[PDB]
Amino acid sequence: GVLIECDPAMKQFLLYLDESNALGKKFIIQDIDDTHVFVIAELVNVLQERVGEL
Amino acid sequence: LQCRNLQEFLGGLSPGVLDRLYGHPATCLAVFRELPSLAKNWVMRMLFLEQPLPQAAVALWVKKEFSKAQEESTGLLSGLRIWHTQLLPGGLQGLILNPIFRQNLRIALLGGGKAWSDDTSQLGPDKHARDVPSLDKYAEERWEVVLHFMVGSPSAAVSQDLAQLLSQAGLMKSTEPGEPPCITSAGFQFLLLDTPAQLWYFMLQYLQTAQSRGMDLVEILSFLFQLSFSTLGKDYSVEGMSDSLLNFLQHLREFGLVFQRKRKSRRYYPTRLAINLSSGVSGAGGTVHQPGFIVVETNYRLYAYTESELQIALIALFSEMLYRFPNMVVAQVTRESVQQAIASGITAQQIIHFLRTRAHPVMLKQTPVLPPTITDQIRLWELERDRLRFTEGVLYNQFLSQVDFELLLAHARELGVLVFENSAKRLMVVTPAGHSDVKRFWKRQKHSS
Amino acid sequence: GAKDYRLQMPLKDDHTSRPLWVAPDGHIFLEAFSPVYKYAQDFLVAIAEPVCRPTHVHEYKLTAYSLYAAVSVGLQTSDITEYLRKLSKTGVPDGIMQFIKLCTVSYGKVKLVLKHNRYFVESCHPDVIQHLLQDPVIRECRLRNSEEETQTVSFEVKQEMIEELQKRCIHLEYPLLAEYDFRNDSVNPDINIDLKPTAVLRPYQEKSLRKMFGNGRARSGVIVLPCGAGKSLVGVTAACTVRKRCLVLGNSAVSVEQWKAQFKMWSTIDDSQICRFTSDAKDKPIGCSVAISTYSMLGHTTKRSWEAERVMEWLKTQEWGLMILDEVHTIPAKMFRRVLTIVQAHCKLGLTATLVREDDKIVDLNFLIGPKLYEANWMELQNNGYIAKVQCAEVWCPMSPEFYREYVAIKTKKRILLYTMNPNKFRACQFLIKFHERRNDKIIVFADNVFALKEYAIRLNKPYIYGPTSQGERMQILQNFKHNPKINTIFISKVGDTSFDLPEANVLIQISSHGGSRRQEAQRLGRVLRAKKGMVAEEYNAFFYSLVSQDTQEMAYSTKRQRFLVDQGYSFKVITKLAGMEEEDLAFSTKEEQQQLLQKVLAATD
Amino acid sequence: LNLLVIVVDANPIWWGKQALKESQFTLSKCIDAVMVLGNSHLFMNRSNKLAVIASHIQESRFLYPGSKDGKYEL
Repeated sequence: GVLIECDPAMKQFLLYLDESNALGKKFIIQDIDDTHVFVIAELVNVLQERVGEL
Repeated sequence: LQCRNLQEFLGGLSPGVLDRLYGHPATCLAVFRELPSLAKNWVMRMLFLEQPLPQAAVALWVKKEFSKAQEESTGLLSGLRIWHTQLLPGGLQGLILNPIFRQNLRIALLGGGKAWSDDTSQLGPDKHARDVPSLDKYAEERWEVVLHFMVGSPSAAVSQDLAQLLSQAGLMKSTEPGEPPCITSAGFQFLLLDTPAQLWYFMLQYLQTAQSRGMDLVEILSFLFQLSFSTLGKDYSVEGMSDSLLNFLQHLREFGLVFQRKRKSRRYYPTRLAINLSSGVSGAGGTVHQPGFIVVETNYRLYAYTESELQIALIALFSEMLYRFPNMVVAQVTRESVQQAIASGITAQQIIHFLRTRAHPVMLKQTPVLPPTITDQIRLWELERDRLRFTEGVLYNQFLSQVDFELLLAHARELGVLVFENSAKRLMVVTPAGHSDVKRFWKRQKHSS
Repeated sequence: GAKDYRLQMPLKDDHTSRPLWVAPDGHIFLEAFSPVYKYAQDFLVAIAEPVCRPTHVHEYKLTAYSLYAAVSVGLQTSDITEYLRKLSKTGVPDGIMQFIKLCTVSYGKVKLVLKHNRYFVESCHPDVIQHLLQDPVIRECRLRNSEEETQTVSFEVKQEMIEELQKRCIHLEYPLLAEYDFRNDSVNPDINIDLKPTAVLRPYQEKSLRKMFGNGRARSGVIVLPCGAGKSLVGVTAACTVRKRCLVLGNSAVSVEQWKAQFKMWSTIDDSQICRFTSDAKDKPIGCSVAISTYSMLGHTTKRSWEAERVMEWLKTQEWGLMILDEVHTIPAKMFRRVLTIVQAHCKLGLTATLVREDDKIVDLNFLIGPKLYEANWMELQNNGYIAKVQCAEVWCPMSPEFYREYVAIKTKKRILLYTMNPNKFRACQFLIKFHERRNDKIIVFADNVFALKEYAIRLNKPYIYGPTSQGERMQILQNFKHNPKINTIFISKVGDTSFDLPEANVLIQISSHGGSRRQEAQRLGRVLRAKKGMVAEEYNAFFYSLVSQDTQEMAYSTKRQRFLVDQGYSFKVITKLAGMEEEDLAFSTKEEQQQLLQKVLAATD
Repeated sequence: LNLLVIVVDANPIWWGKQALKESQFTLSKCIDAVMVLGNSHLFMNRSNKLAVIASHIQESRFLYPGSKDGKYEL
């Protein structure tokens, strides 16, 4: 997978997109801890526009 | 950019080569004055001597409190092939200066068998003698032409050996066959650097590829260190130089570090860029080259008191610009301007040191640069992409027994294919690059049972 | 991407000893480090409307309106253009001198004259009044059905088109300059009022009254001067100096007691010519002229007759009309029209410390209320003993993940009540109180909502005040922080008012920065944050923090506050990490207590 | 920046008795050790300064105040 280090209060931000996006089967494939998540490789550049909204 | 300080390149030089570089007294004085004061006084102590002194006397010449600051001088003499170690006929490891180095220092202090480098047959006030502020002007013109060439102006007077050098050092990448010279991110980081740091980075990446044109590192570095220990006023001659030295000196004329008069002439003028060639820092409040000119106020507001298209382009790199008056430019450091400098790649210690370098003299006693709000904020921006970071991998599950999973964690950690571990759920991420080695180990462990 | 003004603006050889830089879209830059800064400051205060006042180089702007007021004071074209030539490092362009001509050549295209309480319109030459009577709208609301003045053509104007006449003469580009004849209004007789020498006076206040009265005649206009810092003193002094009479109206209830305290010791009007139409009094309106009303909050129709009917009758007779307006950045489009309708005033008075009024770009109520008469130097006001040494420092707290998940789902106003309260901010809000509890300083947490600040004080056992309370209850609680020296906290709300006094103490905070009090907060920073002592020492002591959530779309207002704080001379900085909040005996330490708050906030009615 | 000021006691009577002694050590090696110390002091750093005075019996005359030898011309 793709290791992504983030904030514990921000981990659930990417989880809401998993239950909303209907592109693939599941966005988040594995959750290590509150500061480490995994992902199919393709939405870091898209999140840079979403972060402005966030 | 690491500062060699006549040490990093000199360290690890070939054994045959080390003896050779000290074969002129200029190099022996030039390596002598670089030394720390302990090693300085020890070489000048042991110079007039033919016996390998034991290690006990060298350790026993120093007062007790200073042993922490002592072994650096001894180790620096030893690694730089001055002190080669000999043996007193018992077990006392004798120490003796390299007789090439020692003989040529004694030639540098006393009478000698060679006849030095400086030369003049008899040419008085020279035909078109050049003036010292005009040498300053020539330095500014030529090196700003190279900097405009990197920026990409219509002033592209580079004579295409220098452009090939800029492409070879990793600065201006040529891509898409048809002469469209770009700038690499190393070129942007090269632009925001100090002028002696820029020229010394030129000389380091120029001699990094010195295996190309029949060049040798030794004679070129001796000529560089011969340039930067020269005087603007007194004039030099060329007789006593090889033809590859002539090619390097006219390529150096293209750099602008040396003002010739003619290509077939017998005279060079070492320019003000060539003297301040030194592996170091031009300052944190002011530069010997040019006085600072950027007033950075708390309004995130840059007041540049300098008319120059180059430095206007640099302030366009790490800021955004609003007013332009014939004496002054008014710019604002926006978050989005630095994040565009970040898009190329720019850490905002470059920005704060840039504004501290060009601090206007109405800022004398007006320190207000102690707290930078943007630097803490910039980590949070960088965090927007750090918040999602790319990689690849495989996960092993159905781990079972607890003490068996701890042994597998050391297999991927030693090979360097481990990313994240979890001892509470028995999960380990392994990169696909070493997947064929971890699985085999797991199979072996299973076989062992 | 940049304007080149190199060729329109001619270079000249005085790049060292001139303070201006005059860009042909009007914008004038000013060196505040040359020794001619006082004089160029004076010039551009009189002639330009300011844009930025930072530490080193200020930015002004020539508008048509500030040029019109510069003429109306009495500056000629030759003076303005001569000193723009004699103060600018770069020569004056063509568009600016063309537009200066088109605003300064004629002092008044249309002259409005008030005499015997008749609003005449006069001119020395009849052509403009001819063309003024040819306009269809001038035909519509002109007033029909009714020495020693050579070469003058005049016509009377009705009582209730004065606003419409001034606005139409703006739209026709034949504007009006207020003119009042004191001798003609002989009906209203002067009364003896004595100023007190012992009562203190201020240099800026003198400059303001010298801009108003000036050459003879009193003049309508807007004075923009500090509140909580002698704003009341300027108004009381002005009324006494003319000896003319007038009714003063404040929307806020406390204001009645604030303005009365300034003149209570200094004159004998309190027991001779006093009157109060508000707060249920009606003391001798029958002869006290000079009255204190509250804008258009009163009047009504049938409901209140007799006593409040006379609320607006005895003031228009014995008050010549020195109309007084206070805090008009909070008085939006609709109330200023009813002020000039119920009473006739020779001059218009503006007592507001803010810059822009009512925070509305599309509509400006500034000209029907008059020009900005003067702007005081906040650096001299703060470094003297007129306002507290406000030390601004924003505190950005991270957003809780348990409350951020529900923020996205609803675009209502419940998400605001949810976004506003964060356990990460509550721990910081309690830390700031504990940081000032040991320093027993006057600290009050401000929340912009109905009862958001009510729960913030009951959970930790502290008093609190807000809007819908009681007049008798807040009368004693307000004295429990300044009049009575008892150290205590309390949570208040917007209350649509400012409380200011003589007590020396300071300290205040902000939770929400997106609500309805996200406009008066600007002026609330100056009225609340006062000095510790009378003529305070140069050193600082007062603190001012702000709690702003992260990743909650709140920076839209947190950015606009930076433009106002740099003009007040206050020190502004950003502190995103308190560094010491975790190592402190606070609440919500575990994650179990923060989860129980989610079941209560969502349960709350929306 | 340093300043060594050597003072050599050039007593002609004493060094005359030393040179009639027919020893190894005469005035020539004295003044040569003086000059090697002086060139060493100028040699240790660029900024160093040198001045060499010779006290005679009746006068304090200073001694101190291309590269054929191969030493620095200065």
